[PDB]
Parts: sequence; C-alpha cells; structure tokens
Amino acid sequence: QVQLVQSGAEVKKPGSSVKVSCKTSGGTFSTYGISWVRQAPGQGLEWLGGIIPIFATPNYAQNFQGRLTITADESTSTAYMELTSLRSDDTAVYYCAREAQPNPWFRENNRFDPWGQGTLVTVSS
Amino acid sequence: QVQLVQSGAEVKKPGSSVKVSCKTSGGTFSTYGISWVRQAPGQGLEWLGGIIPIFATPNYAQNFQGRLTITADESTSTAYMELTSLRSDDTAVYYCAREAQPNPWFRENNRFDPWGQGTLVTVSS
Amino acid sequence: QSALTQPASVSGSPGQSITISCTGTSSDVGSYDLVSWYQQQPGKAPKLIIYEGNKRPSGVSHRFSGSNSGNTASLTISGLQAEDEADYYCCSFAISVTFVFGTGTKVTVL
Amino acid sequence: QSALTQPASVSGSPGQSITISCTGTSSDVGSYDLVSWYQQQPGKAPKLIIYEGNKRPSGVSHRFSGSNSGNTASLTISGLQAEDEADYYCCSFAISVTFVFGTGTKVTVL
Amino acid sequence: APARPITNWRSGDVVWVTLPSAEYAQSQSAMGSHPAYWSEEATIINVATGQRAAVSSIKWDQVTLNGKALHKETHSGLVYYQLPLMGKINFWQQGTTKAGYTYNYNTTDSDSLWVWWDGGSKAYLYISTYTTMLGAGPVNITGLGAVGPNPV
Amino acid sequence: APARPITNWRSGDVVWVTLPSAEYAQSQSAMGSHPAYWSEEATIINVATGQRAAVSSIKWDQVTLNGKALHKETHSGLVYYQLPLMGKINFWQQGTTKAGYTYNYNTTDSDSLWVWWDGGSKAYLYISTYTTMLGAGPVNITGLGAVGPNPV
Repeated sequence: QVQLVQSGAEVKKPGSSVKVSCKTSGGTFSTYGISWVRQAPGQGLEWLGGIIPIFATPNYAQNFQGRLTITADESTSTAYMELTSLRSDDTAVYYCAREAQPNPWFRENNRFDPWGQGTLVTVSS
Repeated sequence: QVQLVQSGAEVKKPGSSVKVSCKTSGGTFSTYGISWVRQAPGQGLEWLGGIIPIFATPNYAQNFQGRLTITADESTSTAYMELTSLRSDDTAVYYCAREAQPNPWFRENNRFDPWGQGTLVTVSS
Repeated sequence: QSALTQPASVSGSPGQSITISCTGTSSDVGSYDLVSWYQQQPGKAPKLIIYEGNKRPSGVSHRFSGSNSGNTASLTISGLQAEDEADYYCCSFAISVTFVFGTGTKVTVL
Repeated sequence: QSALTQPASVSGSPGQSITISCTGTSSDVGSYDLVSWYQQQPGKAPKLIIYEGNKRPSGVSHRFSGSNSGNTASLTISGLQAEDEADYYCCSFAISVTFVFGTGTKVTVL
Repeated sequence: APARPITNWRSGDVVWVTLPSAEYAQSQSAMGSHPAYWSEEATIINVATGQRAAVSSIKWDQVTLNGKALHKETHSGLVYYQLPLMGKINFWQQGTTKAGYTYNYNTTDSDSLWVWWDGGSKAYLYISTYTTMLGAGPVNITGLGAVGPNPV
Repeated sequence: APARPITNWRSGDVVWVTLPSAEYAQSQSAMGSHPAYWSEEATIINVATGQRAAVSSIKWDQVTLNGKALHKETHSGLVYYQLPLMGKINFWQQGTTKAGYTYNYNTTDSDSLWVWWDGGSKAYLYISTYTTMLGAGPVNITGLGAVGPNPV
C-alpha cells in the first residue's frame, strides 16, 4: 500500500506564494501521475494541475495558467505545487493525488486511488 | 479484402537458388507481418521465416539459417524470399502469408488470415 | 472550460436506490464510459468508489454501480444507509491534458 | 527446436465430436492460449479456422471450438460432416522470433 | 475501449515515422534553408497506442497537440505543419545499423517533424539531416522521436 | 493477456530509459574509453508493451534479445551487458528542450545501452555522450531508442 504524505498547514498573507509538497512512501513515482486538487471550505473539488514525472511536462487548468507550477523529483519521491499571487479565495485544503494508471499513455483512462492527507492553506492576516 | 499474389511456379536444378515474390493487393504492408511457409508434397506445413516490414529485421528457422533471405519492399508492396543451395527435398509449394496482428509488437499473438495462392518449386533435372 | 453538471441535491429513503447524473458539453470531456466517481464524507479526504465507468476498487461496497448513456454518466447507489450520506463527485479527462470535476452532489436520507 | 506433437490420425462418425491435441515442450512454444488452428482441404491452400485461443474469424463455421489446458492446446469439431474431412495444423510463437507448426492431423469419417 | 486516434497527440508520445524512398533536399524552408530527407508515402505510428496512418491520409489542419492545433509556417506560399520533439529525431536506414544524423548534431537544440499538406491527399514528411550520409536517394529511412511541448 | 516481461526483448522494440541524478564519466571501458552519462537508479520501460522495471531490480543474466542472451564484455573485472540499438540513442534533459548528443555524432554508427551488474541489486546504466553538454551532474536525463539486431 503506497502512501501520499503532504506538508503541514500554512498561513500566508495575500499576494504571497505557497509551496506544498507531496511525499510518496512505500514505493517510487515509477510511470504514474500526480494531480493537485483543492477544495475551498464549503465548496466542491477543483482540479488544479497534474504531471507525469517521466514526461515532466506539467499541464494546468485555465484559471491557474501562468499562476501555478507543478514539479516532481525522482531522486526523492516528492511532488511539488506552487501557487503565486495568493488571494483570499485561495484559502482551501489542497490535496495531492496519484493518477492510478500504470501506462503514462492512455492517460484518459485514469483514477485517483490514493489521496494525500490534505494541506490547509489560509490566505488572510 | 486484401489479396496475396505470388509468382509463378519454377523448375530449378539442384544447387541453384530460387526467389519467390509475394504481392500485396487491396492495400499496403502497413505495420503487419509477412511469413513464408512451405509444404512438401504429401507432408505437413513447415515455417521458413518471417519479417515485419517496418522493423525490416528478418528471422528464420534453425534449418534455414544461412540458406534463406527474406526482404520486403514498401514502395512496391511485394515481399521476397530467397532459398540458396537447392536440394531435391526442397521441392514443395511455397506460401506467403500475412501475420494479421495489427501491432508489430505483441507479435506473439498472431495468425495467418490471408494466404497466397502458393508457388510450386521443383528441384530436379 | 465548462464543468460537469451534477444534481446538487439528491435524497432517498433508507433502502431505496438513487441515481446521480454527470452531464457535460463538448468533446473536451472525453467518453463517458471512462468517468470516475469519488465519495467524500464530512471532514475526510475524497475516496474513489467507481472508476473506468463501472469498475469498483477493492473494498468498495458492491452497492455502487456506474452506467453510461450518451453524454451523461450516472452513479447509482442501492440500499441507502446512514453511511451513504456524503458528497459525491464525477471526474473526466479533457482533450487538453486536464481533469474536470463535477459540480458535486449531496446525498440526504429522509 | 522440437515441433508441436499432434495426433496424426483422428477419426469420427458423422454427428459426434472429435478433439485434436497440440502438445509442446519447453518454454519456447509460448502461451497455449495464443495457438492458432488451420484447415487444409485436399488441393487447397491452408485457411485459418481458430486464432488466439478460441476466436473464430468471420465466415468460419461455429462448430470449431478451441480450448487450452496446461501444455496442450485442443481443437474440437462438433457435428462431423464430409466437409470436415481435411488436415488440421496448430501454430505457435517461440521465444526465438519464429513460428512452429504442428505435426498435422488428418480427420477421417467412418 | 476505442483507441486514441493518430490525429490527436500528447506530450511525451513516442512517434515512429517511415520514409519509403526518401529523397534528399539541399535546403528546406521550414528548417531555415537546411538539408532534409523527405518522402512522398510516409507513414506515422503512435508506438504506445499502436495507431497508424499514412501521412497523405491525415487532414493536418485537424491534428492537435495537447488539445491545440499544430504550429503553421507559410514559407514561399507553402503551408507547413510542425510536430515538436523532446530531443533530436533519431533516423536510420531501414533494416541496417547505418544511422543518420541531423543538421544540429553539435548543438543542444531539439528537433521537429515537418509536414507539407496541400489540403487534399498529398502530404510530404520532412526530417532534418546534415548531408547525404544515407545516400542521395531513394532510400528507406525509419525515424524515432518523442513529442515535445506546444510551441510558445 | 499476460504482458510480455521487460526481461525479454525483441528487435524493433522501443526503449525508454530514465537517468535520475545522472553523473558524467570521462571514460567508460564498455564504450572504448569514451565519455558517458550514468545513473544509479535508472528505470527502463518498454514503450509498446507498457512494461517497466528498475535497472537494479533486473537480473541481467536472464535478459534475452530475440530469445538469445545479451552480449557481455568483461572490462577490468566488471561485467557489462549490452542492449544494441537501431540508430543512435536520443537523450535530453528531463522536462526541458535541452537535448544531448552522443560521442559518434558525425559517424554513421549505431548506439548501445550498457548495464553494469554486480549479480545482486546494484546496476549502473550507461549512455554514450560526447561532453558535459547537459552539465557535470547530477542531472535528470531521459533517453529513447529502438532495439537493434543481436550482435554477431
């Protein structure tokens, strides 16, 4: 059973930038995928972006293009996300999830079987 | 429906070399395979060799290694086989067959759906 | 890109069956035979219940069934219980390399 | 490399079923779930009847069934008729990139 | 499940190109007046998915990379379509160890696949080359590459 | 239904090698005292079949190409295993357009993948390079190639 462990909760002032890390224990990245999903308090799930570590070509949603960066490290099985120019509506619980599809290709057939514990980021003062 | 058309029957003296051509009509080679099977009169089918035209790396049976050459032409959809140092027991009907496995890889799971009309080679005097 | 429309509120009595739809527009949402479903109980992280249309992961209760009809993917829960009172989301792949989550549906027990 | 052993002579009365075995030795003959069967009537070119275990090509009579049990692949013909009186061969892929044909079986009607 | 069509491409895809009868061109406009090997009956294969098609049989104005249309360059009235690659394009003579090399063999720049389309059923596939190391033509050439990111 | 194991290879197979934290070696014995990039935790992928494994996790005395064992060269007491390629090995910095080139970048020779194995759970994967065009290391490198015929 592979485990996804995320960094601790952070509080940041508006206009700053945050970096949330996701740790893969019990295995390696291999040829799987990593996706970032955030949930604002009282709202639904919003997919932020994802990456396939062997491809190393991240792709983001329209709302976060030019504002989000996703990177993965193979030496240490850690995936990163970075959101800049934080606003008050960026306050959410950010989830790291694994795209459980062994083939990096055929990525349309995919699922998020293991989920991270979730990191809560608060953008206020 | 794709058709395989072979060259006409030939009579060759012992010790000579014959070249049998197989023409693909109704389509192209694409990424399929071409195999050569011969049947001596009154006996069973014997697999001689095969090739994947895009790979262009022929492989032969143990008995015909160093005696058989198989090549494929893509500009003109024709497959060739060449047997050298002909003996009296080489007299047989030679068949060209298509390996109807679309993926060049996964070649283990294969079948010979269309067969050529067969070329009868007689090695005597 | 437009999100996947979901029936925000769905309710049912204990024992009956309910169906949650997932409707999208455009071919940028992919085929509906490959839509995954997730369940989020209050305070917990989302967990996968149905993936690849109607495939159930190990340990998922056999009361979750997934269908596909044209431009709508449906999740059906049979034998409603108190532990089915959660939030359910559908996700799919896009022509642009992205994932789109559904609007979300809350399941209530009458 | 050793060929595939076949029961050279097999016979059956009109109506019953017959089974032709295809036994090999040594990983080198590949999986027996991916064995193809061919039928050769007198004077005609070989034609495929069963491919990839138990898959029948279009136009092949539905009386041909293929099985797989351990290191033996079996072809079964139901409802023997005069048109089933031919020669049948099994083929398989090898670890060396080659194809191995069976010894061949002649079907007779009593 | 339905297969991913060869018209739709993604970054990190492995591309297999066949160049039957490829000819040598001294200068290609799409590659900045540099030598190239081109074929009239080229075939493109997505290795991971196994899908295939003849280059002349593809409507190249409908080909998308990561959901976006391919980059177009109008050079001397001829419209060329670009398929970017991660790294260089590795091409060699069919069935032989003899292996060609591209124009930018010294440099660190990545390569690209260039297609000329007339809007009908005639398409030309171009691959970068330095000289006639594989012959002046006709010569059968097989190339391999990995699809790169969308041009910016 | 059982997938083809990555231990068994065929000619024309497409190979995908990852070289996390690759280091530069000025001279490697298996490449005739020529520069190479090597990684300690490399990963090999058969692109067409989708199978994968860590290089250190593979028993390299059991790897067969076309049913035959790989060629071995004992160089200074270290046993190296060879995976021949059709054409050159195409490698680039991972996640970037920056693309490296091999030693024989003007020659027409093909490349090969060299693996050092200790007989246990420690394997080194080597890819041919000319200079430190991707840096002295550590650097993440992705390589692509097509498997060639058996050495004769």
